[PDB]
Amino acid sequence: GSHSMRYFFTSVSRPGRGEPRFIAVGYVDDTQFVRFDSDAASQRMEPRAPWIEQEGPEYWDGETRKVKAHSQTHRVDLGTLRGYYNQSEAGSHTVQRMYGCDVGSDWRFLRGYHQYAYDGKDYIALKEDLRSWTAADMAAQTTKHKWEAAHVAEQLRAYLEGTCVEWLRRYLENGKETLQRTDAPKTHMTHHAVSDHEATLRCWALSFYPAEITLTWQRDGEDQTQDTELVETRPAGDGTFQKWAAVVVPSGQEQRYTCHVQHEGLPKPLTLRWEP
Amino acid sequence: MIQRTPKIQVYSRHPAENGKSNFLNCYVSGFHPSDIEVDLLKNGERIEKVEHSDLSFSKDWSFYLLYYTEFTPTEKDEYACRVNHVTLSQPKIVKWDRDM
Amino acid sequence: YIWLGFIAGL
Repeated sequence: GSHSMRYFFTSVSRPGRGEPRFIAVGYVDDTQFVRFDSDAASQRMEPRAPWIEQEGPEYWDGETRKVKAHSQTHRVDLGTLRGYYNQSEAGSHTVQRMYGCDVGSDWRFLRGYHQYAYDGKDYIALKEDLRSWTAADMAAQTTKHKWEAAHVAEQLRAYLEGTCVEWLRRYLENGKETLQRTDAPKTHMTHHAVSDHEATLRCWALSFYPAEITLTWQRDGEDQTQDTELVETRPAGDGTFQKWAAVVVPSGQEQRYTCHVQHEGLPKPLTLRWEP
Repeated sequence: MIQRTPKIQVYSRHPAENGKSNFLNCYVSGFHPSDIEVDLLKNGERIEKVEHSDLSFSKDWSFYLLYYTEFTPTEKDEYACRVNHVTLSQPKIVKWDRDM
Repeated sequence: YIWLGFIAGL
């Protein structure tokens, strides 16, 4: 299938004393495999998946060094943004950065991305051609001018199209027993009275990987969104995910409704009906 | 400084069964900024040895976190997630319902 | 493998 490698960085400034709090996480598809927390004791990139533990000390020395460089960049960014926006040294502010690459079924480059946010809103993003920048406001336009002159986008495109993709293949091969397996949802249907006239049908999807999935309700073979509730896909905590979709129906009419489940791990969509 | 309030889901790792050991999850998401206090409650009381995931965020830049601990559902014990955040007038309590 | 090299200022 398709795969992606993505990195998420968050820096939260602390007024009053000291350095900002910085956290970094790295993902292949929906699996976290590395992390860094400036508040933890090791002060190293630490593993979070078994297939990355096998990498040697040269890797962990490089990753740690680069992630501390990232943290120092965000430290400076927070200082400069406070200046651009004329804000006081009293408030607490956030910078977030995310970048990565997707490969297709053939494992060749499909797409790369790199975006930045300040206080939770778009600041500057790399366009889909990896050649220019999207700037949300005038502060960010000044950054756009710094970066076009320093040719950051060019430097960034080499990584996304090249290095990012190479290591993604490497990770996919070593974690192949996990990263290259699909886990089909385990599905069932439960029933809960909500009065003397109504009943809830809840259609469950458990223990599936990856997290993309679609659950839809039908009545007499036609789509139904009225009186349906669909919760956000949630992590089970063991690496897999969960989801459910519910419909309120009139007691005695449960049989008219069917739940339909689509997932990469299923050769065909599943169909579920209530059974007494 | 836009402020976004957390959605909350409380649920078990495995289908629940009175007397069988399990994991209680409180998944909080869609919030901003990242500072937030999450507790797992048992009969209103604070469970001590609660762990949580490394902060991350979604395409709209809002944060999410999983908090979890080991627990055993029973006929008469009450479980909940208690969440407080700058955009919340009072600490919101969300009860564990084994059908959700 | 995170980006290697001089990550410029904003």
